[PDB]
Amino acid sequence: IRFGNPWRDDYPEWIWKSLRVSRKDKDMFAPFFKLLNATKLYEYCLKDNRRYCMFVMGVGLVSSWMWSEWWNSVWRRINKGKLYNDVPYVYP
Amino acid sequence: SYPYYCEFFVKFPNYIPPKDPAERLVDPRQKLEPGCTARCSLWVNEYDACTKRVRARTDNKGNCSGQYEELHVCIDRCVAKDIFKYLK
Amino acid sequence: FMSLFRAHLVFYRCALNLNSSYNFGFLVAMTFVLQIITGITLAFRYTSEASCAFASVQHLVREVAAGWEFRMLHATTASFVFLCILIHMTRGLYNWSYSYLTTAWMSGLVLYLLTIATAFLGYVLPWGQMSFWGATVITNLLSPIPYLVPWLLGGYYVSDVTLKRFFVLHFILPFIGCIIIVLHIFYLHLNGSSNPAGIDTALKVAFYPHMLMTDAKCLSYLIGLIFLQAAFGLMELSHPDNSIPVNRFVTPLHIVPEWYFLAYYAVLKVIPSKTGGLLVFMSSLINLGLLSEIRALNTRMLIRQQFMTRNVVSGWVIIWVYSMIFLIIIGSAIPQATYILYGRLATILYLTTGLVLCLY
Amino acid sequence: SYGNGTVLMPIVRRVFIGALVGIYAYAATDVVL
Amino acid sequence: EKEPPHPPSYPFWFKSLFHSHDIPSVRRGYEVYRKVCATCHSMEQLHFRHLVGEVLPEKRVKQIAAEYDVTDGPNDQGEMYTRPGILGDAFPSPYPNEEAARYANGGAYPPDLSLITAARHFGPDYLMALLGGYRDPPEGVELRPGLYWNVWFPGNAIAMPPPLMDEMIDYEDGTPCNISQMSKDVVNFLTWATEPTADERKLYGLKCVSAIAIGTVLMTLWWRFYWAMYATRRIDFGKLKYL
Amino acid sequence: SVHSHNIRPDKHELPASEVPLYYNRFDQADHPSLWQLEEEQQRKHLDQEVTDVSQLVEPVSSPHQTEGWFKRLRYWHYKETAEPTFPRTPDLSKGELAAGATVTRTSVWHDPNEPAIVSVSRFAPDNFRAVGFAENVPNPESTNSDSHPDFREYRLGPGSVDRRPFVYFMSASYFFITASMMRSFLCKWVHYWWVSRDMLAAGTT
Amino acid sequence: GAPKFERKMLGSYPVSPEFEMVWRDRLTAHGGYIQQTISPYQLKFIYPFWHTFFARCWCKCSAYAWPWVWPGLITFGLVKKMNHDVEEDIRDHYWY
Ligand SMILES: CCCCCCCCCCCCCCCCCC(=O)OC[C@H](COP(=O)([O-])OCC(O)COP(=O)([O-])OC[C@@H](COC(=O)CCCCCCCCCCCCCCCCC)OC(=O)CCCCCCCCCCCCCCCCC)OC(=O)CCCCCCCCCCCCCCCCC
Ligand SMILES: CCCCCCCCCCCCCCCCCC(=O)OC[C@H](COP(=O)([O-])OCC(O)COP(=O)([O-])OC[C@@H](COC(=O)CCCCCCCCCCCCCCCCC)OC(=O)CCCCCCCCCCCCCCCCC)OC(=O)CCCCCCCCCCCCCCCCC
Ligand SMILES: CCCCCCCCCCCCCCCCCC(=O)OC[C@H](COP(=O)([O-])OCC(O)COP(=O)([O-])OC[C@@H](COC(=O)CCCCCCCCCCCCCCCCC)OC(=O)CCCCCCCCCCCCCCCCC)OC(=O)CCCCCCCCCCCCCCCCC
Ligand SMILES: CCCCCCCCCCCCCCCCCC(=O)OC[C@H](COP(=O)([O-])OCC(O)COP(=O)([O-])OC[C@@H](COC(=O)CCCCCCCCCCCCCCCCC)OC(=O)CCCCCCCCCCCCCCCCC)OC(=O)CCCCCCCCCCCCCCCCC
Ligand SMILES: CCCCCCCCCCCCCCCCCC(=O)OC[C@H](COP(=O)([O-])OCC[N+](C)(C)C)OC(=O)CCCCCCCCCCCCCCCCC
Ligand code: HEC
Ligand code: HEM
Ligand code: HEM
Ligand SMILES: COc1cc2[nH]c(C)c(-c3ccc(Oc4ccc(OC(F)(F)F)cc4)cc3)c(=O)c2cc1Cl
Ligand SMILES: [Mg+2]
Repeated sequence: IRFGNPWRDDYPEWIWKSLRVSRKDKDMFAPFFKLLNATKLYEYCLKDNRRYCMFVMGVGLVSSWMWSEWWNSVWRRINKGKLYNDVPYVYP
Repeated sequence: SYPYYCEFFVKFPNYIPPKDPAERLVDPRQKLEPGCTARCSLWVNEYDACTKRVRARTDNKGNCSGQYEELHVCIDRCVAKDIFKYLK
Repeated sequence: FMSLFRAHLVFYRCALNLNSSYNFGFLVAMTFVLQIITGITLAFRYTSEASCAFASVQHLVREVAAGWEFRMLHATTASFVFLCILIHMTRGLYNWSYSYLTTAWMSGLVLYLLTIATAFLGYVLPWGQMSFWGATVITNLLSPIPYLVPWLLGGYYVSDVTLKRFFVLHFILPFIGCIIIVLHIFYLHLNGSSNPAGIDTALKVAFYPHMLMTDAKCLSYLIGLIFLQAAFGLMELSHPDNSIPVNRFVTPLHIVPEWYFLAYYAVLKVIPSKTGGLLVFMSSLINLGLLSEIRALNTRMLIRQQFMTRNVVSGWVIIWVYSMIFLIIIGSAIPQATYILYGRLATILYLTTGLVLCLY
Repeated sequence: SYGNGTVLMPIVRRVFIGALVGIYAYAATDVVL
Repeated sequence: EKEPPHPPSYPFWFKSLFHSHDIPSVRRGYEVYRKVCATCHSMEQLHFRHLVGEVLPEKRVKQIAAEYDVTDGPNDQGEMYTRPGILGDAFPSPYPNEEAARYANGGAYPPDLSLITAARHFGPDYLMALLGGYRDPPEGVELRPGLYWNVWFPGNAIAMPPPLMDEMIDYEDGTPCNISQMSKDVVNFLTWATEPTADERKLYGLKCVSAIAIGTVLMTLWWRFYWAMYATRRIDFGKLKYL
Repeated sequence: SVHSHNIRPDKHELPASEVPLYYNRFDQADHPSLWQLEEEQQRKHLDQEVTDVSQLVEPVSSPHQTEGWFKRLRYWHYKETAEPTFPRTPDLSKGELAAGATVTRTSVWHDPNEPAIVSVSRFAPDNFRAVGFAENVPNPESTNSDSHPDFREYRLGPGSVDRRPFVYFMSASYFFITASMMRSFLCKWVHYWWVSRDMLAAGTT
Repeated sequence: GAPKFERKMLGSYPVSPEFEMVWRDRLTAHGGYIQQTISPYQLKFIYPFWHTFFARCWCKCSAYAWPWVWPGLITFGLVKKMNHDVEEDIRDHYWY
């Protein structure tokens, strides 16, 4: 046993092979970077720090609101029939 | 400092309707206790055997609280597995 | 002060092989900040009057907007203060950091004692059963010292006057701690930090941006785990009896302090003598302080690398860690002769490991 | 040694050692001897 | 002594991260408190206004409050008087002081139930088991009057008589009543009453923990962005090897 | 510096001139320029090809050395024990080292057939080298191993897409999330400052 | 900081206050070196982490096995033996 043993420890041969693999000049996600660059978001909103900060505050204001609304809908669906507004009280 | 502590991997059961609404006027624990009493029989016998050893002693000492507690704890844990299936 | 800011947080050079074991000093500092912010906010609506203290905390939770958030964040973050400190101290004992960072080690020990005292003061304030009876006991272990008890309370018993003064001390001590953090950093940057391999090296890079982004990543995990526990209650960090009003004539069935005090509370419980148990307390602190002078205790020249990697004899700090865990279990158990026997077994390991760290 | 101003830590070292020798000697005489 | 037994885990709806309280069952448990438990137990921290819009509608809460006689004053002549209750009043207490409570219960004090599920180990599971744990004593244990045997109460000897029995009240929604049903319902009510802010707390946590997690991923990418320039760096001594 | 040395006498850690700990066999050159010839005529172990841990060279140092109660580490080299007035004379015939106090306070350097000024010129520390020096001590050519990857494997070259838009959308997203977190914490602090639910009701009559 | 014989500077321009800590740790590059670094905007920065995952994980886990795991298993076993003797001791004193 080589694992954990100071008298024998060494990488097996299948780990030395993984270190020799090569993917030079390959990029499977390139079609994603092309789409982003074609929107010109960098030229109009991120290259200038004044505009970059406008983008931060504005997008954060709208995103935070949509995030809360969505989570409230999930909450109401999971808990259908258990919340107060779902079971009208009947008087005697 | 919390009303309860949340748990993972809880099985929330489905309600089992009865045949006659008047059936659930009695505690549905009675239907589940016999089956749960047979599965804890290993403790039913240790309790009955400890009573004989105490009934025979001359002095007025000895009890069976230990075996009695283990027996009824086993049964309550068996009932909890399914009791909520019959409760609204 | 901006030249000091850029000299120590921007252009400061650090070894390339740093990792997350060197990020927990920043996390402790951030926990102090969070406690100061939430603490001051709680103080705006807390009442030190014993007859109304317990009620002021409940009314705060039940009636005030967002009152539950500041109360539960303050309680949870306190537990993370002690977990970070424990990991912070253990790194030092694994790498023999006190070999050349001597005054950094000593200053740290003072900060640890200050944090212990602060937490103890804060736990009495909500004024429940565990508040009262835990203070009564822990303040009696100090009885061997003459007249060190009746004055801190200002009465014949943990009365309503003790509560007023524990509030002021609890308010003040954290800011004193912030002063000593400045000394701590002074003594560190005097020598420079070590690294996991224990070697001198010229392969260093600037703090910003490489090392600053590791601290930021760890901060995210801390904030997320605090809020997870605070808002959902996954672990049981507080005792239920403190949700009961004080009763001076009825002792609870099981008295146990917070988890970060349990281990040493167990050590003191398995030693029958009351005077011998307090001497054991001093000897342990004295041992930790003496490590600042480890270079001088033997004429052989020491090395920082301790060779725990792939070593079947382990290391003394690891053996201590498991003895501490073992005692936390004993401390949380009902007294029983069998528990007491094993508790004494572990106490010997708990103490002997400290002493042999001074040998090499 | 000559050339530095670390002058308190050598005093702390001798006080701590002495304190330890006295604690473990007062316990043995109470339990063993 | 010995360690008491751990109670079993019952599948209460609220135990999940994503779940709320079961309000139909909270309503029925409030009838059980009002008609059975309130005769011996106080809930001094609860007020009628706490129920409005969360358990019952406003007009119904007024009718319940007005059925009680509450002390108020002093009047212009410096005297005390009584009047019907209003939304601002607290749940009525059965005894004026603790000494009067013990005198009526053989020296035992029924504790206040405002934080009861936070004040016992295992909380609601313990309360459910307690309420159905009364048994006859074992061989060799004889108890004096005023004490009863219970599986889950520490020491087994409790001074509370069995409070529940089959068929004793008529729910308003038509649910058939039995000992087990009443136990589940009264536990839900008392868990809500221990902290009515539980639903607000959990819904805010979901929004927060999810956001923080996403930001943690982004910061991980930004860290590895700078890690790679020094992890892939080459340093040669003497002469240049590769470009 | 703020660190003092610990050169003092010791009754348990004897002086190195009597117990060296390190393997006490050294060669001696008449002039240190000669070591350049040793470095080109001796073979190096790192130039041979080995494949298994079991074929690695065995050290000439012995594992049995430091002993004692609770002594975890068992091998050391150097110590600061003070040297006495009259130290032991090194035995050069056995390869023993002569340096420091063992040159100044002994007659180890006398040679009957040479002037004293010539003999003692050969006892500077650069004149001694431990056995095994040329065969073993590494002298690396790079920090990088040819068995490991470097930037040649990961570099984006011609034909690659620009990354700037992605890098700054990554950072901007972190910030609009962190800004929302801050805005929420401040709004909750302000609410806490405002009137409570029990007092808002008392005002309605 | 660095030793005195390393802190000695070759130039004469004054040390600016924002750089006080940099020059307190000056170190001479004995023998020299040649450095090559690529811009982070022109590197794959997540794939290298996973390309070397198996080798890094082997190195870390192998180092920790003996020193941490072997004492942990022993502590776990002692915890079980302790709990087995407590139960038997309760029945030898209270059960009939
Ligand atoms: C998809 C389906 C679902 C499944 C998926 C998962 C779903 C869940 C969600 C997703 C989860 C994963 C997400 C991705 C994660 C990505 C990040 C990641 O991998 O993180 C790891 C990563 C590791 O860091 P690294 O830089 O990669 O490597 C550092 C080296 O390891 C440092 O090593 P070094 O060599 O440089 O330094 C030497 C030494 C220096 O020392 C130190 O660094 C400090 C001490 C380290 C040891 C810590 C333990 C001691 C403290 C004990 C505390 C006791 C608590 C008391 C209470 C007890 C109650 C009972 O450190 C060590 O020795 C470290 C090795 C420790 C090994 C421990 C071995 C345990 C063996 C157990 C055996 C058990 C046997 C019995 C079994 C019985 C049953 C059969 O850490 C981080 O990035 C940290 C981020 C979080 C910051 C902390 C904030 C929270 C604070 C609370 C937690 C505290 C602990 C945190 C870890 C600390 C590590 C030092
Ligand atoms: C700045 C830039 C940024 C912008 C501006 C920032 C502006 C703010 C900055 C501040 C501005 C205002 C100025 C502030 C000045 C403050 C004073 C100052 O600087 O002095 C530094 C000064 C160092 O000056 P230096 O120029 O660096 O070097 C002096 C020499 O030339 C050369 O000496 P050396 O190098 O050879 O050795 C020096 C070494 C000398 O080391 C020692 O002598 C040891 C000192 C620590 C001993 C305690 C640690 C634990 C030891 C084990 C337990 C022992 C128990 C006792 C029994 C022992 C055996 C009989 O000192 C250290 O290691 C430094 C430690 C830091 C101490 C700071 C504490 C200040 C006073 C406040 C204390 C509050 C305590 C609260 C927590 C406790 C609450 C219950 O520190 C001292 O020498 C004072 C030591 C005071 C020790 C107090 C210890 C109290 C606790 C004792 C234990 C009690 C346990 C009871 C348990 C009971 C359980 C029921
Ligand atoms: C009527 C009943 C009476 C009962 C009382 C007891 C009566 C006993 C009478 C015995 C009479 C016959 C035997 C006489 C022997 C005399 C030996 C002597 O004086 O030395 C001569 C002679 C002295 O010459 P020297 O030149 O000084 O040589 C010294 C060596 O150089 C040394 O250095 P070295 O380099 O050669 O050795 C390496 C060194 C360094 O090695 C290392 O550092 C390696 C360490 C590796 C550790 C890796 C551990 C990894 C696994 C961890 C597992 C997890 C743990 C953590 C988790 C915990 C969770 C809770 O190794 C050690 O330091 C060994 C450590 C031994 C520790 C044993 C301590 C036992 C204490 C028992 C309790 C005592 C009371 C405590 C207080 C109670 C309250 C007041 O020594 C030798 O030749 C060697 C002999 C060594 C013998 C050791 C074992 C003796 C055992 C005796 C029997 C004990 C029975 C107790 C139970 C009884 C039940 C009824
Ligand atoms: C369990 C929890 C923990 C998380 C899950 C487990 C961890 C792994 C998850 C999978 C993520 C990695 C996927 C593979 C690698 C991708 C990158 C890459 O280079 O791949 C191609 C690369 C080869 O490609 P190449 O051609 O050489 O180079 C192409 C690139 O140019 C090479 O260029 P480059 O190297 O410079 O980098 C390219 C760059 C470019 O990547 C892109 O393609 C850009 C993508 C843009 C989006 C970025 C992700 C943002 C997601 C946020 C969440 C959604 C927000 C939206 C709203 C949601 C509303 C619900 O890559 C990225 O930036 C990576 C983005 C993904 C980050 C990971 C996100 C995971 C969490 C997602 C959900 C959020 C957390 C939950 C909270 C929310 C729900 C409650 O292959 C590899 O790297 C090897 C792949 C094998 C590694 C995967 C191993 C997976 C199994 C181990 C984990 C098992 C579970 C945990 C065990 C431990 C705990 C017990
Ligand atoms: C006055 C300060 C703001 C207060 C009011 C606003 C609310 C505060 C809550 C946060 C709001 C969001 C921040 C504003 C946006 C900033 C954008 C900007 O200009 O940045 C420039 C840039 C923007 O990113 P960039 O670098 O990609 O931009 C390059 C420039 N462009 C894109 C225009 C070509 O950011 C930086 O320079 C980053 C510096 C490193 C900081 C890393 C942050 C992590 C924090 C870790 C440490 C922990 C801190 C806690 C300390 C606690 C102490 C007690
Ligand atoms: C008077 C006839 C009572 C009625 C009606 C109810 N309770 Fe009570 N309770 C009473 C006493 C005298 C005691 C003290 C018991 C003792 O031995 O000290 C109690 C106690 C409780 C407790 C506390 C249990 C504990 O672990 O300490 C609870 C949780 C409790 N009672 C709940 C409860 C409920 C839900 C009731 C309505 C179904 C109820 N009680 C009625 C006296 C009386
Ligand atoms: C490291 C710093 C601090 C720590 C470790 C700490 C710890 C604690 C602890 C453990 C409690 C008891 C919580 C409970 O069980 O209810 C508490 C309560 C309290 N603390 Fe802090 N505290 C710190 C800082 C502060 C500061 C700086 C202040 C005010 C300036 C403060 C004000 C309060 C108040 C008012 C309470 C009572 C409210 C309550 O008990 O919930 N705290 N503190
Ligand atoms: C409020 C409490 C503390 C704070 C805020 C704090 C802060 C820090 C920080 C930021 C660092 C540098 C980064 C790091 O290494 O993590 C550090 C390093 C260090 N700390 Fe702490 N610390 C505290 C307590 C302690 C304690 C209790 C000890 C020891 C008993 C200690 C000893 C050390 C040492 C020795 C180092 C240097 C480690 C090395 O470079 O090898 N500190 N501290
Ligand atoms: C080898 O590695 C270590 C050794 C360590 N040794 C010791 C002695 C401690 C320590 C110090 C002070 C302390 O303060 C006390 C609080 C409360 C008390 O009393 C009571 F009852 F608990 F409240 C007693 C005491 C409690 C514990 C450590 O933290 C520690 C940590 C590591 Cl990593
Ligand atoms: Mg030394």
